[PDB]
Amino acid sequence: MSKVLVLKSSILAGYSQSGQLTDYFIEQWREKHVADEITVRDLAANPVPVLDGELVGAMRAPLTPRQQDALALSDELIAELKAHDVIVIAAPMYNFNIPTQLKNYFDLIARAGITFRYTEKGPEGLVTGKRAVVLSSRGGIHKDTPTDLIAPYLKVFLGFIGITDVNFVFAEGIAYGPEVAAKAQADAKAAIDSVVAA
Amino acid sequence: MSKVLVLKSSILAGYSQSGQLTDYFIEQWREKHVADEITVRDLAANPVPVLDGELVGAMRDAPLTPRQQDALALSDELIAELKAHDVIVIAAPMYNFNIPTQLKNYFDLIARAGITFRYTEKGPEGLVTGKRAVVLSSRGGIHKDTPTDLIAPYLKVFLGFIGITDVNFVFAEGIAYGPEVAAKAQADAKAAIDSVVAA
Ligand SMILES: Cc1cc2nc3c(=O)[nH]c(=O)nc-3n(C[C@H](O)[C@H](O)[C@H](O)COP(=O)(O)O)c2cc1C
Ligand SMILES: Cc1cc2nc3c(=O)[nH]c(=O)nc-3n(C[C@H](O)[C@H](O)[C@H](O)COP(=O)(O)O)c2cc1C
Repeated sequence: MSKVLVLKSSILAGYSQSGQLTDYFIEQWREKHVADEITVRDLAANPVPVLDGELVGAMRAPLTPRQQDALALSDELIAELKAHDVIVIAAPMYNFNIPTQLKNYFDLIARAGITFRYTEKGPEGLVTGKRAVVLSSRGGIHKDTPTDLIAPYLKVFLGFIGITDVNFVFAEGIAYGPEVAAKAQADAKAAIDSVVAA
Repeated sequence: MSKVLVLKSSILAGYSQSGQLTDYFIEQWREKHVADEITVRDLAANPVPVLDGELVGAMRDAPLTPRQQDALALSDELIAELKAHDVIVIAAPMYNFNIPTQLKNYFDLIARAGITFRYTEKGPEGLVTGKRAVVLSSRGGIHKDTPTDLIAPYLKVFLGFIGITDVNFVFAEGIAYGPEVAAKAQADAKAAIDSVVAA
């Protein structure tokens, strides 16, 4: 049995394209693995705080309740990530970057000695053995163009903490009409079917 | 006479590497252009809110909630400020392979359809024109021109979209390798800054 962790980050709630893709992933995964446990963390519904001077200080004198709470949340998020086998991440493109909702999550899980460390061989990620799937929706078409810096960035960040097995699924041209959008979702769903079947 | 807008984003206050670079930039600009006015907005000291579902609604009628009203007023303020200056200095250190969230929130409030960019018969076009931008980016490690630096290309893409195509990049890398290496990195960065100021 595998445990699947789904991280939603869209700020569009019910109208989220990436959220619709994560729902499809969950639907298909539950159908294939009826015993698998799925945990969903909606980073928009339940926001993670912005990494500021006070919080970064906490992650490395007495701590204020705010700092204590943020540290506890960081621990929770990290423990949750390490406890699951399949990590599904919704990462749509907002102003050429990922949603701040997801960025805040990354800023709290990237911690020296906890999710990565340095050895005789150099930097080594500590979140091992995971299978990750990135579901990224975009209004325009950026894949394989100089304007898509989020896919490369996600690969680098995830790799740094140890998640190197990352499948990227894209749904682009969403803002170019119901036809283009519909075909984008269909090809993304086909991509998800492949991941689920793998 | 030119008006310089300096955007600070480090969360390290007085220990900020990028902050120290922006201070040098300011010091040098004041030396070479004694009549220019400098405006500084510290995005850590005076934080911009996170773009959430409610706030994005504020930027496009349906009545706005009190929070959306404030967010819209802030967006207008930030945009008016950006358009009112000639030289835009942006501190953009690398935090977990991305820029600081403090700066990202600022970007999310200044990117507005019909105000900082629009669509014409020529396609998308930025509305923040005639600007000279200078990015000051410090890193603990060394990433320039490698696959681990996605911030430089991202900044060029974002700024260009709103119209700022004239962008100079200044890097200070290897800060995490000790005081000796950091000093040389700071020294080279200051030399690059001198050239931008003298241009
Ligand atoms: C605040 C905001 C900023 C956006 N910025 C961009 C952008 O820079 N480029 C692009 O192609 N689409 C952009 N979009 C369009 C979205 O990427 C597209 O609608 C995506 O499918 C939305 O996914 P969502 O439901 O998952 O979060 C933006 C949408 C919002 C709400
Ligand atoms: C939360 C946080 C994340 C960081 N992430 C990275 C990173 O991914 N790569 C790197 O080379 N340095 C990284 N650094 C090191 C900084 O880039 C370096 O110390 C920089 O000079 C800090 O500038 P600051 O005072 O200007 O904002 C990080 C520092 C902090 C506080």
